[PDB]
Amino acid sequence: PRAKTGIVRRRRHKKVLKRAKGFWGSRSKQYRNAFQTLLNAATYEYRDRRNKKRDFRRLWIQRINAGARLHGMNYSTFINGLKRANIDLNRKVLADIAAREPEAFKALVDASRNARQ
Amino acid sequence: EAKAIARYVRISPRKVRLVVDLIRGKSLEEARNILRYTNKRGAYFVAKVLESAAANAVNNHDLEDRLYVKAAYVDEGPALKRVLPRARGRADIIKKRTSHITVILGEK
Amino acid sequence: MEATIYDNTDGEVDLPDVFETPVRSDLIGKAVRAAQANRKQDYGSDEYAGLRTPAESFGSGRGQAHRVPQAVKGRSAHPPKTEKDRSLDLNDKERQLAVRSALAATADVVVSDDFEDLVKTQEVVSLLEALDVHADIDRLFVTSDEPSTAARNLAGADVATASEVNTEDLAPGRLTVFTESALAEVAER
Amino acid sequence: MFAIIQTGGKQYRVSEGDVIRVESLQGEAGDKVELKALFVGGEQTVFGEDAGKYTVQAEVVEHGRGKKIYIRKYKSGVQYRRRTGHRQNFTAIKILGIQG
RNA sequence: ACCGUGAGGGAAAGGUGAAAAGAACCCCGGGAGGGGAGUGAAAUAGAGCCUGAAACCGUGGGCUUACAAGCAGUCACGGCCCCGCAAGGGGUUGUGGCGUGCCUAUUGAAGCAUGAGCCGGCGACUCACGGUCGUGGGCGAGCUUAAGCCGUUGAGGCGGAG
RNA sequence: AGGUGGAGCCUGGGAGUGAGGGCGCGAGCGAUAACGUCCGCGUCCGAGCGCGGGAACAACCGAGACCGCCAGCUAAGGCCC
RNA sequence: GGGGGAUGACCCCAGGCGGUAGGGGAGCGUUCCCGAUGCCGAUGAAGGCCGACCCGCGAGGCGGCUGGAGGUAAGGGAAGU
Repeated sequence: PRAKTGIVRRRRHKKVLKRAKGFWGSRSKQYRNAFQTLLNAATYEYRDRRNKKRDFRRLWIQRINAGARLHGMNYSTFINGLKRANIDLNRKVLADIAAREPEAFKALVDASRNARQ
Repeated sequence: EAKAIARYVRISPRKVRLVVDLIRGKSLEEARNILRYTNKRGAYFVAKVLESAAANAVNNHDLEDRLYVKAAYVDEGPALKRVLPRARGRADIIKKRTSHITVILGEK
Repeated sequence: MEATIYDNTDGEVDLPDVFETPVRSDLIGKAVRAAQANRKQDYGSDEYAGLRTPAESFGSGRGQAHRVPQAVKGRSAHPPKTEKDRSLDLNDKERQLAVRSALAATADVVVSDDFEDLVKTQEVVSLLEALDVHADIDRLFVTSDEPSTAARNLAGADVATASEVNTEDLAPGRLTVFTESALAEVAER
Repeated sequence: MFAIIQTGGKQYRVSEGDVIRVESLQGEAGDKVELKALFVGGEQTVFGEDAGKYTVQAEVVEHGRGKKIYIRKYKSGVQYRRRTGHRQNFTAIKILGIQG
């Protein structure tokens, strides 16, 4: 009934370590805060995990404005007019357009403005 | 190209370190006067580990002069765990940190 | 049923309701178990040492903290306590029971008394070539009262007796034979 | 060759470059299959029209493969004595943009 | 060995190889130690010389660094560098974007409350006899002490006070 | 009666804390003084009731965190930067 | 929980799922005893060193380099985990 756990623990650590890129001076191999720093980073990522998709909701937000206004108006106008829509409703891709295909964008831009006034 | 060395070398790894960090990657003969007429200890030593170096080559690793030190380094190891005044109660030992001494000697 | 008689070309004996029956794994092992059990050994770690020396666990209000365990080689913590009651007396009924149904498993092989006579471990190389295979692999000696002489020695020893030859016995996977007097243990059954 | 319809989720702006697509384990199985995908973003060869003008025709793409979670780890942790770990999910079966 | 006047305490420390065949000779050098040759399956197996990990000190290389804040960092986008799981990813980060470490005890904690300098190994709900419910199952009258006998393996089987 | 729907009751094994505060309200004390304490009615937090807001701020307004980075409507709260 | 499950699994919707003491269920490697008609390895036991297949996971497998000799159990048992 010997338990020389050995070889085992050591491993684990390696484990984490890996989890251990080459982050900040130390932890680097910090078989502790090593481990730690982790936990941290983690959860972080997480919250980041759901985060992003937001950072986007906005990103487009501007690149959007960049145009929405360009022509001559804001995203409480557009929007309103847009939803006046009926067989066509989208936002994301819209942007990355106005920039990709000017005409395209430019377009709706109209059909829009209108829908509105 | 060939190389010189020697462990169980009593001395300030560190100090040593400056040693080369000079004559470092440079013409043989050349630095061969750096350490000849530089200062701080090690030198002496340092010099030495350049002669059995220049030697070894030409002799068994072969084109003289055209040579130099593509690279040079030193490492510490074996200590000398040394005992001193018992905290006037508990022991306080230092360590004459042994000293390795490798160093390249390749031909131009 | 298919109570095959040895000597092969000779007769055939009946299957005794007993063996017949179904099966009872649970008990199965169990029988087992209550085997190794009453049959292992024991051990532990020093009583003297592991609580052997004096000890000056040190005052305190100094820079420390404190003849017991938790600083090296010494102590234990709850080790081999030889005083480790090892037995496990299954239970009569229990036991017997096992072997039974047990054997039952065996059935799934008839040793003519007449054999209780053959006199050389090369007469086994014989009554061998009689009926070999892999199950023989198993094998499993056993006469009926007083073992199958020489029959006892070879590269598969083991000579129970129409009395004394249980699961521990062959029960394991295994495959064997019993001299009538053997099925004299059945009576034991 | 560049259209932008929208599936059980926009996931759009394509034409031919098969676009890793959200699950759909009922029509999919259809290996290199064909199926309709309502439009609403008619952008082809510098000519556009309502995504409501569209909502009439559309396209279709061949049920290509079944991407297997493109790695992605989720260290679920906090100082608050709560840890745990689960790897990516979101796959998906791939399929080219059959345009028309 | 070692601290203790004493009674007493009371450690650490094993491993080359198949066997020495254990490194004649030549080299720089006062030497140790380093360069060749030779043993050799291998000596980065080489004399405290099997495996010989981490921490920690080096030598080169990629990337990166002087109007800049935080251990962290992680989400976005960009350039350099390599594509033995190539039209996808590696590594490093310039920016910006959201971010108060980690453990015990705490009404409540980033903590300026304590715990820890760093790494590796030891190190903490166990065993026995009772009793107690639950469950896996053998008979309903169910069940066995101690012992007697049998015992490569050593094979259990009889014992009926309770 | 019961629209509900999923709590309820008895028998039995295994537990933990046995000292909390914060807010609104109705009372006690208190200089109607205290992030004071003391009882009550609801909530609140519990080392994660983690996220939004109020700059920052357990905690008060809204919210119940199984998981899905380049979807969509709103809450409270906001939209000159 | 419920509608039929063939052993899987598949379909609906109800229905949540934040959680420390602490309660119930399920799994993982660790050194050993089986070898329940089990044995791999000098063209490497094992540990080591490094990785963009398998799993929610704790681990697996598998391929490249190292190193001198072991031990693995398809399944149940045990414990100085």
